[PDB]
Amino acid sequence: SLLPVPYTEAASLSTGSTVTIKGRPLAAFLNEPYLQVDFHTEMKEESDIVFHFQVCFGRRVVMNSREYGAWKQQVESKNMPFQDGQEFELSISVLPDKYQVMVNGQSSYTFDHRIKPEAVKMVQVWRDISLTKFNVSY
Amino acid sequence: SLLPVPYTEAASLSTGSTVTIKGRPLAAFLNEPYLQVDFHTEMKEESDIVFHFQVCFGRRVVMNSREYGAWKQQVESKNMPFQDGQEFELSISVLPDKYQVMVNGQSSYTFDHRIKPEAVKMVQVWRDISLTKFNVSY
Repeated sequence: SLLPVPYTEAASLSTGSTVTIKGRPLAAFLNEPYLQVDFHTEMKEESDIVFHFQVCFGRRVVMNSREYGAWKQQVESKNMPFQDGQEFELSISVLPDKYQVMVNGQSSYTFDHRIKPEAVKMVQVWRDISLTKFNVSY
Repeated sequence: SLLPVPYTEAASLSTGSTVTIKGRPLAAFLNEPYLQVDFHTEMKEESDIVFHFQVCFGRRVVMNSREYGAWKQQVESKNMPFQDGQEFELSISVLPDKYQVMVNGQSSYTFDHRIKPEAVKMVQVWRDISLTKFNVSY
């Protein structure tokens, strides 16, 4: 649909920032489409990742950071508020100590800061979704 | 210290969830500082409270719910594992039938569910403490 995917936007984040995404999986959950949101330290896609958020729709969510090119300690959640076949609204809020991920208005995942959010210069949203909205507060 | 107080975080809870808090009273126990933790049904602070936990340090703990704006049956405990002048670690675990409150690793209070924990959308931690950690499992 509307926005290009992979979607890449320059961004600056601090406590009180919110990243809001509206989109739809490109396949039924039976086919395990993915969604990924990465907060990068530079505009280059190979740059380090302060917060990596990867949904396997209907299955699991994994979160991590990529530091000096290496994946760090993976965290996994089986919480799956996303609904098969439906548009979703995803909000990622920068709190003092963590990111909070809201899905369709419900707190669903958190991830403690491993690197200050001020290190972020770019956000990438990609994999098996269409995207109609991407917004960062300033 | 670290986190803002009053502290408000969106939250979702179910059986197996744990809310962990680390903090310190702002006054000696002789001055009866308070600590309060409220599990709310909405983000608004005037919303109903599924679980209200109020410590008068050195004195007593009261627990209650607030339903349709009205306080219900208050429960009181004189158990006081909190130590004068010291940092505390408070864990609130959602069990099938009740909340279990651990203080510094010891089971200290329980409160039977009056409303399903799935009704919770927000947690507020406030009154006479400083806060260095707040975490919800997902």
